[PDB]
Amino acid sequence: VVGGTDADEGEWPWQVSLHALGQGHICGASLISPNWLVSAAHCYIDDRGFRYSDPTQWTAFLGLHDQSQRSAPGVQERRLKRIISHPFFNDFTFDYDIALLELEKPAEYSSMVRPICLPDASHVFPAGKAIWVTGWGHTQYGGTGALILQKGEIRVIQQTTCENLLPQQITPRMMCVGFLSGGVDSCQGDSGGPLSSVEADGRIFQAGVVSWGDGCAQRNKPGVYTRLPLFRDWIKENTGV
Amino acid sequence: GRCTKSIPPICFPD
Ligand SMILES: *SC[C@H](NC(=O)CC[C@H](N)C(=O)O)C(=O)NCC(=O)O
Repeated sequence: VVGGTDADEGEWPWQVSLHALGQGHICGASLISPNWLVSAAHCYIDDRGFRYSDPTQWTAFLGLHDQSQRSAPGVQERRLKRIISHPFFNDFTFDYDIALLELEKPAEYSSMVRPICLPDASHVFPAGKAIWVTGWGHTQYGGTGALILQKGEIRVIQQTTCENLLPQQITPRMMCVGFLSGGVDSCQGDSGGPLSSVEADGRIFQAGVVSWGDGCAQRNKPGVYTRLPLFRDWIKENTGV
Repeated sequence: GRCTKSIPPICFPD
C-alpha cells in the first residue's frame, strides 16, 4: 500500500497473508468463513520457475501484523487444501481475477482472527464511496513490502471514468478504486487482499479483491480491483458460504 | 504497463 499508514493490531482481522515455499509473503487473501478464503486467481498461476498452482506450496498466516514476527501471540498458520480459480479467469487480460482457498484446518475465531462480511449479489458500492485497502505490499513502486500491515483510504471510481483512464483494458468484472491524483494506491504484494467497506451499520463488507494496475500511485492510473457482488453466487455454490 | 499486484508481478509491455 502506497500512501497509507501502520494499521492498529487486530484492526483488520480478516486480512490474510499467503506465503509460498521460501518466498515469504507474496499475496493476500480475506477470511470469509472458518474454512474458506477469497483471493486473486493470478497469484496461483504456474511460472516456469515455481509451481504456484500447487496448494501444498502455500501457508496462510491469520491474525498476522508484522511479517518479521510471524510467531506472535494470536497468529495462526494454516495449510491450503484446495485452490479454485474462477473458470473464466484470463491470464492475459486478468478478467475474472478471483479465487477461493480452502484451508486444511479450520481457522479459530479470536480477537485477531475474524471473517469479513460478503455483500449481496445485488448490492452496489457507489462511485465516490470511501473504501479501505490493506496489505503488506510495497509502500512505493519498485520498493519493498511492508513489515507492518498497511491501511489506506481510497475512493470507488465511476466505471466510465475507469474505462477512459485505462482504455481497452477494463471489463465489467473490474472496478477502479483510488484517487486520480495518485498518492494512495495498492501495490505489489497487495494482490488478493480485500477492499474493506464500512457500511451503514458500521459493519465491514468486502468491496473487492486487489488485482492489477498500471504502476502504483501514478496520476490518472487508479488501482484495478475485482468486483465482489458479481461473484456472490459463485462463492456460495463453491463454498456454501 | 499493466502489472498484477503480486510477487513476482505479472507484467505486460502495455
Ligand atoms: S459479517 C462477518 C463478521 N461477523 C462476525 O464477526 C460475527 C461474529 C458473531 N456472530 C457476532 O459478533 O455477531 C463481521 O462482523 N465482519 C465485519 C466486521 O466488522 O466485523
